[PDB]
Amino acid sequence: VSPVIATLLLILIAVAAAVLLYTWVSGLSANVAGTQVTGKSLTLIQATWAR
Amino acid sequence: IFDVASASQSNFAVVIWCPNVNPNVMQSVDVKMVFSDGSTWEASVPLSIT
Repeated sequence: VSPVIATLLLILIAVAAAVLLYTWVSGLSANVAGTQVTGKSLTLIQATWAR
Repeated sequence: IFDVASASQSNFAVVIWCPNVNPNVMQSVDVKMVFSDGSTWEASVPLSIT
């Protein structure tokens, strides 16, 4: 009755690993920060200097 | 006091009060406006009596 018991334990193992892959994949996603785009250059109201 | 002022169709005036301006020693002055989008506009005003 060896084959019958062997097959059962193998089925359970593969199911458990697949579900674990899902959690890891989805957690991996939506895990990217990125950047902001600086606005257009600031208009120059004045440039001057003093002592 | 608000940071931005807006206007619409038809005529409108601008009232400016700067105590530092002296008509007896200044021939003319100039005014500059800065838009919300960043573009600019300028006009010329004589001060001389006449």
